[PDB]
Amino acid sequence: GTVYKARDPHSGHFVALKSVRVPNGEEGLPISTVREVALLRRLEAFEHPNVVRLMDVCATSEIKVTLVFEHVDQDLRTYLDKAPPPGLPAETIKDLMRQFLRGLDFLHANCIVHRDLKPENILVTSGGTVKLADFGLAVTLWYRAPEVLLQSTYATPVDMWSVGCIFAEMFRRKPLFCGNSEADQLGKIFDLIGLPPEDDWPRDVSLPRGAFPPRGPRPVQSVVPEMEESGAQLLLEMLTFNPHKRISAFRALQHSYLHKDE
Amino acid sequence: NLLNDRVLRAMLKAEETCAPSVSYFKCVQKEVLPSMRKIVATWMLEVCEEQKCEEEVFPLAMNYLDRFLSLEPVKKSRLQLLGATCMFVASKMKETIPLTAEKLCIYTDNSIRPEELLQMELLLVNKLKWNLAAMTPHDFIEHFLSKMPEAEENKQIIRKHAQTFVALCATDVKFISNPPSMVAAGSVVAAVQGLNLRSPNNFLSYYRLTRFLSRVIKCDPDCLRACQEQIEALLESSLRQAQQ
Amino acid sequence: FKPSACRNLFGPVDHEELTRDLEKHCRDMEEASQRKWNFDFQNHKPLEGKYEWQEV
Repeated sequence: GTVYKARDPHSGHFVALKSVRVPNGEEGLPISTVREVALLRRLEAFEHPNVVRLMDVCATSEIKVTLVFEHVDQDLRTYLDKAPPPGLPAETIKDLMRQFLRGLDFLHANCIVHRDLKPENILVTSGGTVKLADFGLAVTLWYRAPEVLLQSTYATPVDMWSVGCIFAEMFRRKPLFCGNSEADQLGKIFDLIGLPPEDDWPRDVSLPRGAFPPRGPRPVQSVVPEMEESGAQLLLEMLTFNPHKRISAFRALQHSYLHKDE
Repeated sequence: NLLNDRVLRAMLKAEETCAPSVSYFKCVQKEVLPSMRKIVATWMLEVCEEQKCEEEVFPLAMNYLDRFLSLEPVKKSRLQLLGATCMFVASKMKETIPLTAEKLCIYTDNSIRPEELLQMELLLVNKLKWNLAAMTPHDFIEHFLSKMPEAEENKQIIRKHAQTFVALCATDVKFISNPPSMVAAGSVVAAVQGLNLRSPNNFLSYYRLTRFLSRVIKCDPDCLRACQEQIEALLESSLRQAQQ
Repeated sequence: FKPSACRNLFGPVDHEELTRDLEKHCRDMEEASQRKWNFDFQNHKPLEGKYEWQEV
């Protein structure tokens, strides 16, 4: 189970080879193994350009399942740290957001929730094309949605919150909220978006609202003033507490801020 | 959004992945004959009916069977093994507690052995390159019914009759070349005509229903009607052959 | 004992032969895949070929 990596000189095809062993001594292949791998196989029927493509799946007769994945070297963190000293230009940030959202909207549309999006999981080709990876095969809390920090239910809106955090990080180039535990990271969020009201709080949950002091929402230009007015509004619709009011990926791709102007 | 129906678009694209060949009986299979597929299909359906399997287990298993028979020639004596394995995997893909290898072998009258089923599972899955999340007619029926303005009482009956029709198609050679969208569409419109038990009383008329489904799955109305007519014809055959 | 669905469809099976075929069909793939990626997956570690394999 050592991860391997190879490039093909005749076409530049870059591969990675993940291998996972499964038990399977009674009822053959496990249910999860056969479901999770098949879900990955369904995705590549569409060959989406913003998600890493799976190549083959080799099984071995005490069962080893080896997945040959598309491999790119740079992740978003490396891309961000290599930016021009002033930072990424606006049109580049918009282009990265668009592809990011396209890929995420593809996964959500196929009932896949990333649930752990961080700049280390977002990968960028040398040609400036982002591909999402690490999903549907089975820490830092800086990017987890507040409904996850509260051990409540997840759904696909968890990924849109993560997008909000990464959206602002491309401007700040230091992360948005960096907390030490679940309770405190929740606090740093409320110091920006304000402590949510009463009935906007989830019910069956791990921390009551009384665990947090009254706090009003400070402006968003407080945090990312490198960003135009419309981009500020779009960020808030991602950094919206209630997951049912939070913007979707598809709706974000239609926001005026990401509309390519030619 | 709901007007564009981007999900319906993805489904028609995804259902081109796991499609078997129309003519593997001439081109791939030497010993297997189209009459032998109706035999094992009938057996597989009876097994899924006794074990009260989920709706899609049997049509999905038949999908796996056809795709494998499109790839490797299979001996007559091993056809039942192939079918028991397809139920095995399909059960895993759609059932909470799948069929056990022990029960499937018993259902072959103890002709096959569990270890052989398990080894046939790896041959099956690898020959299909792990492409097991095939679009089912069920997936399309559920999507169609979500656009039909009909009482939930009515939808439950349309759903049950449609599901029955889907099973009968999965035993007929003629329907191997039909994508799940087409089999689901035909099943639905055939179901809304109600087995002729009484006149239809639908809030969405049969005319609008067929033209809607025909526009949606990208076929001419006369083509979906012929599919409906094949299914109802297949129903007449099913009933005549049951009484002997 | 047996429900009506319990039924051998098409005669007896040569079990000793079937297991010989089942691995032959299966290792025809394990080698064909090993040939596609020059990476023996059973022994899991590279070969030499079109794909120049590296490590972590």
